[PDB]
Amino acid sequence: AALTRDPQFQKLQQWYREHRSELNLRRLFDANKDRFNHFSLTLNTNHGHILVDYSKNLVTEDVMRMLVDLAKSRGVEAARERMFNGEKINYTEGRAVLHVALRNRSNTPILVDGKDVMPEVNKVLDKMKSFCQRVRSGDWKGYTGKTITDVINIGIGGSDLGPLMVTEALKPYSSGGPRVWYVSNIDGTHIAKTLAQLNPESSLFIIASKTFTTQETITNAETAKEWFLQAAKDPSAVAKHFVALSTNTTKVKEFGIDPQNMFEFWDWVGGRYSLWSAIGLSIALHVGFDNFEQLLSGAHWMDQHFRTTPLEKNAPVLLALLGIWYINCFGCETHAMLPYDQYLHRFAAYFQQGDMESNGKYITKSGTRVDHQTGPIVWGEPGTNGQHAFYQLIHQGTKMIPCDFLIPVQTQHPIRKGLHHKILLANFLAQTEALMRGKSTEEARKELQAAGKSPEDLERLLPHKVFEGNRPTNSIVFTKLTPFMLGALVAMYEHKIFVQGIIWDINSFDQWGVELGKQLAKKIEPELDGSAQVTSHDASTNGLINFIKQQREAR
Amino acid sequence: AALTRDPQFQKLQQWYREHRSELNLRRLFDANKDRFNHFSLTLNTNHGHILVDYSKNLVTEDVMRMLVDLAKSRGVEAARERMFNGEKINYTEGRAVLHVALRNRSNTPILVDGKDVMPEVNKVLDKMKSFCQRVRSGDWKGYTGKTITDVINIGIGGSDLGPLMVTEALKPYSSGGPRVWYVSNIDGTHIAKTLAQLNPESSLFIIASKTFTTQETITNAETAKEWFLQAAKDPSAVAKHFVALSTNTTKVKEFGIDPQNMFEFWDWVGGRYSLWSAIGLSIALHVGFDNFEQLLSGAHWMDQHFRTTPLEKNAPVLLALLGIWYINCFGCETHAMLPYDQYLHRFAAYFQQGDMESNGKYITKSGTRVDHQTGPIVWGEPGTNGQHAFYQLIHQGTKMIPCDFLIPVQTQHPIRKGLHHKILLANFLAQTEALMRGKSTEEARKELQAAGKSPEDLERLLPHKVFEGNRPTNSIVFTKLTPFMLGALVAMYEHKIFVQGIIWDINSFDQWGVELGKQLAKKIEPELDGSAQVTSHDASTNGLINFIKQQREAR
Ligand SMILES: O=C(O)[C@@H](O)[C@H](O)[C@H](O)COP(=O)(O)O
Ligand SMILES: O=C(O)[C@@H](O)[C@H](O)[C@H](O)COP(=O)(O)O
Repeated sequence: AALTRDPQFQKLQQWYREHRSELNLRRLFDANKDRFNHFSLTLNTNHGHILVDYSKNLVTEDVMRMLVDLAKSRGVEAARERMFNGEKINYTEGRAVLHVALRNRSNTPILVDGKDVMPEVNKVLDKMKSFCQRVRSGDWKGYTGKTITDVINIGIGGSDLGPLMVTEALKPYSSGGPRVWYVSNIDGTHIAKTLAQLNPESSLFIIASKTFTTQETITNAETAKEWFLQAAKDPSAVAKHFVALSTNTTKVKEFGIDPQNMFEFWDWVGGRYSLWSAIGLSIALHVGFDNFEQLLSGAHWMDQHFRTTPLEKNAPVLLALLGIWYINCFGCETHAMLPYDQYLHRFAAYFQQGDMESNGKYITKSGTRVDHQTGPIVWGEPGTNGQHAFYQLIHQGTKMIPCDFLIPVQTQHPIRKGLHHKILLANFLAQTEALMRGKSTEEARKELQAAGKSPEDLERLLPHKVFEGNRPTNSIVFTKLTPFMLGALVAMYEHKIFVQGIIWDINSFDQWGVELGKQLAKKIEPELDGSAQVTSHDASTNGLINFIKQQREAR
Repeated sequence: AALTRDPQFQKLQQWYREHRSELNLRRLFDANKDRFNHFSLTLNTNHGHILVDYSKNLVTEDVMRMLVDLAKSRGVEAARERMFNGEKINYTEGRAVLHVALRNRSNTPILVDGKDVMPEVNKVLDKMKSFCQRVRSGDWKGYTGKTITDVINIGIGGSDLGPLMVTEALKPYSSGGPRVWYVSNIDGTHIAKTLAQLNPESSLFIIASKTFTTQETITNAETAKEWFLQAAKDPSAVAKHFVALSTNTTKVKEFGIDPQNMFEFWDWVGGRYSLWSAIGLSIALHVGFDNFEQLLSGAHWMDQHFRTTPLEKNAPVLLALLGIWYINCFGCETHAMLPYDQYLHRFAAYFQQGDMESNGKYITKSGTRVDHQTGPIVWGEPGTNGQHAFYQLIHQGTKMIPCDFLIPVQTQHPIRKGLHHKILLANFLAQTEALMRGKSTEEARKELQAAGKSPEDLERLLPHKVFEGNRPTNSIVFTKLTPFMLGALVAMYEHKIFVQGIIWDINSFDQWGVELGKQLAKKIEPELDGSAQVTSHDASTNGLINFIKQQREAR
């Protein structure tokens, strides 16, 4: 693997072996008063500031330096330029990677196979703009002359999670917009529980599918259609309640949706990167089109930052580099994303797919197997809730778990003269502080004594109340969570993923494990039909199938 | 640490060192046709069967044997009996651990400090039964003579997640019940967005708090109260819309809720184990009291199974033991819980708190530090969604990730003559199959050729389409997800956690990291007030506070 062969990587690894023991946050902070100044970055977007404070990390000036040196040596700069220029850097599918073109508000020409993709990106935006206005204003009428009150996205994965995370996070901006629902799972529960609350006369279904062949989506889609036709009984009415977000025109047509109702996208738009395309129609419908444009601008701003900023102060790069430090040196398997914002309750889950699906790889550009770790397991829940649950382990377990703590300075709901937000912020600041400094035997002993504990009550209890601390975290604090800022934060991590991907020399933009999952279920499916016992697999798959069948009958 | 000193543990570890290389699922399956029979367990509860198939694990008869031997040597049996007898096994708080008494339908006497806790457990159930009937039937009227249509749980953590997970999962059983909302986070968004959709005339608030001092809950609670009094303007009306689930009577009274409106619980009920107590009132109100009783019976059944079944075929024990194998031998940091059921969309998250908060420890009963791993990082999302996102990493990453795949044989919504559920099941069966057998170079080469790929297209692509497989999983398939079965599945994992806890010699039932988080925010809080720069912390906490303040002003 390229990484391990890297001189800078080896230099980085030997230092780790030599100094890990000298990396103590308490000591690093008291020995350098400019530690926050030197290990923090500030982005003024003109639509809010973002503070990327990575000072509570197990790093010194020499590591960062080495980390940066490793970024150059691995060719992060040129690889980045390849993506922005539309070269086919998704070498296994032979595709370009241009989610950055979807939000290219500047409209500088971006070529794919010699042809500027921009005129078509904008043609689809206009189209989404025009449709959104009509639907939101009431001009667009359902089959009985009623306005749309409900918009239902049917799609799974990249055609689901993004639009879901964003509408959820931008909820406050949905005044005057129809309600949005996300049906993704093939589990009948998802479609049925949603349909039960809908009136066909005012519901609009959106079939979000790049290939338009994904089993789950097309099955949900057919069920939605049949439920709709049972009411409308007129196939011409479908053009009034069904639209498609796909790249496959023939498929859309064959399904029964009229080409005019197709909002198209391109093969260079990876699903886990598709919210900026037509796939984000649900968002535009919910919060309005201007807000959609604001979302893409924020990402556009972040793109410009990723693209022209020197590595030493490049937000996505530094975050990627700290992750490498913890992954390839400290050995941490996971990476937590803890947004202290109830509107971002799906943020971590969105990047669980974005990160893990992007960088959960073991094959390099040269086809050789990595002999190092790659993408981490990303998870998290919003603060403060997590403080009452899994933080126990982050504080007192046997795993190191790098954490990203995120939060808006301004809340959408400054109720009680800002009481709730102050408490939220205070909890936000103190966990990274505490995770950092912990609480020693003596500190715990002192307080126990003060509490009037007896020499023997104190002695048994004490060690259990001891915190070792030294647990690294990032604090990302932004002005306010508006459509613009949201777009920038998401695009920040997208690029974090990309830097780490290059450094590992893997393909961040294919997903053969997902591609395979989309073919795996074919044998089993028809074998579940009938009552015969199955015997054509391993004993486990056969044993499970036979239990399923035995249990089909029980009442 | 006790674990490492254990002869059976050492015997287990030496074998691992000697044979890990001989552990290949494909080979283990073709070399032993009774592999599913021997490495699977079946529980007939009389209200459904549960198949715990652990055959796709990296284990042989000799390991399990050793694993079981390790359970005996570590005294799992007697420690279990201690818990069921009500001894104070939460040695650091000096508390008993009797979540099993909350669902002790048998009513055999269970003593805490010599006194049977049962008469009081039942007194509170009756009380919840009586209240639920009144509220659900319409007999209980709001301050203007209207019936309750909305029940709002205010509580965080153990006083939140359980009731949330269960009502969500038992949604189909809520016919004739009021809607339920869960406000947990201090984030003003949570309370405000909920209150905006409520009419005070027909909303009932439940303040779920063991201590009744938790900052977030009491603040939400006060905000709820003020919003209610602004409408009702009569303090006597509070007795008609506010109830408490607490152990602290004085506090409840001091808050303004009338003692008759208190549903009490006890110190031996750990929050992450409290859904079976009064804390589950929301559930009983939503799905009805009989269903609540059904939930507790299922757990009661699982308790009996945990308690009287020989270790070799004890569900919780075996699951705990497989986890130890992967944690203390293979070194896996995480453990995934993948319910293929949209109703269980919070199941994994519930056990993220139950597991991690329980076993994220490093101090043993003797006060010495563990020199081995303990609780893992638990995460997951429902299937099939995950197959399109993070499975990419489980399939092709550089981490081993033990997975629990769960699913009902019978869905609550057999729409389309069972089409969706068959597809769901087929996807459920094939991922564990595929995770297991993977796809070799030759298999990928063969298919690529068949696809007419050119010698050079094939050659570059191939290695990327190669799956190494050998990724272990458990399949837990049950008859149908009813209140009863749900109760049994939850209680199964509760006991899994407990076995692993004993084996590690840690206290699964305290949570000083959470206890500490509940005190940490006091300095910061008043320092956020005002405009002065803060300088009384480390440079990071000061730098963040000062950015927060600078950004308070921006528009
Ligand atoms: O990220 C991916 O590639 C997958 O999650 C796909 O987005 C998902 O399978 C949806 O596929 P499609 O949009 O082609 O229906
Ligand atoms: O698990 C825990 O102990 C915590 O999550 C508590 O349940 C949480 O802090 C709620 O505390 P209380 O119920 O005392 O308000």
